[PDB]
Amino acid sequence: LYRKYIEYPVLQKILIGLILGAIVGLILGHYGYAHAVHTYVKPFGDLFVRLLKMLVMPIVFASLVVGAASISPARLGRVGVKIVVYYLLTSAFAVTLGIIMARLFNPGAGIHLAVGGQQFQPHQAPPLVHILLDIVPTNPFGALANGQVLPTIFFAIILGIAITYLMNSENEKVRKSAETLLDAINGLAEAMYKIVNGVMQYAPIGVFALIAYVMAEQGVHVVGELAKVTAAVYVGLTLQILLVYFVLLKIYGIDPISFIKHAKDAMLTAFVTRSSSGTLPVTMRVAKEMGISEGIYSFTLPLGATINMDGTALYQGVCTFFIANALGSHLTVGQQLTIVLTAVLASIGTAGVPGAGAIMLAMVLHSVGLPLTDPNVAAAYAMILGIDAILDMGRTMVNVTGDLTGTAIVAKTE
Repeated sequence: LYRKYIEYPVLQKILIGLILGAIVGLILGHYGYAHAVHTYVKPFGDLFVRLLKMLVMPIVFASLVVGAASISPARLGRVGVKIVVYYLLTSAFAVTLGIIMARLFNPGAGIHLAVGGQQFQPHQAPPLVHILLDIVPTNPFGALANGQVLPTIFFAIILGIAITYLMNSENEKVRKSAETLLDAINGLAEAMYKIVNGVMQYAPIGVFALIAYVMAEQGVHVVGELAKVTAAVYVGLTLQILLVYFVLLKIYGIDPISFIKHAKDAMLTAFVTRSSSGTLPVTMRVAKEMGISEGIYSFTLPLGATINMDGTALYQGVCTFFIANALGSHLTVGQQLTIVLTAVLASIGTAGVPGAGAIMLAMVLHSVGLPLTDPNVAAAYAMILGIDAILDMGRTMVNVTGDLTGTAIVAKTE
């Protein structure tokens, strides 16, 4: 009965769906019915993911415009600098943890692989100059038309600042025009939040299908060295959330366990969707219910979804460690690690692409000098691809958790 289903708490529904989907997907993958899953159960998950993508651009644009108009530029710049510093600190912690856990688990140590089979088109990290320029869109409508949250963020910020400057003008009609535009945008944002509530009510079905498909496809592949890689990555995410995020929340006076009861929706939606940008409407909704101001979270969360290096730090460290050992070259000489990190940071250019995990890894390996055309690199990269989605699940989870933690910290500071 529909009324009973809706009346049942969403959090309980989400957990039940996630667990049941995990179990069913694992069973079907073990018994070899993965194709049946990918054919009949997978589409339901994509519907939820597609709904979240649909809400991504409108909600981000409207909420950021409203928040920028609501707060002065001086506060917005301070918030941006603070959240950038927070992301740098958390990224340092995340790379430390990634190195530590990769060394602890020693994945792919001396396990030879067969050359041949699947071979991939190499990938190269976008040039830094191009990425910086793309922050300014040549066409704001085009940026809204096709993804590109980052230039949308810039246009939203400048439009909000212009609107708030206009509202302080001396021409009555100009004030009326600015107020009407801001009210229309605010109405759009609130409508997006209501649609987020509806999509969240639908989510239990979507989360179930997503996790079921992911499990059936790849959880059977989590065995041997790959199992070590997955364990290292997930232990890294847990240590991040427990040492960096929780300690930061406590040091800034935000209770973590109470913060989890709020971030649960964002964390699990990020987990299943495997895309921080895609799950943004839920994360922004969570920040709103947290009481965080519009001008702060509406800027930090969309920004973090593209520059949060916490998840990609652990993923890249652990995987690149696995690739090295798999090739047999235990040595990744010194500054080559710094090259990896710098190329990773430039990998924000692939934000929102479905293959976030593998693509970034391909770019990082190419930057190191291990292009995927190398047959030995091809086998290890294919191995990682065998569990890409499972790793990306947790990567997105930690990324969104860190985005919410930084947003909460900045909101408390301001």
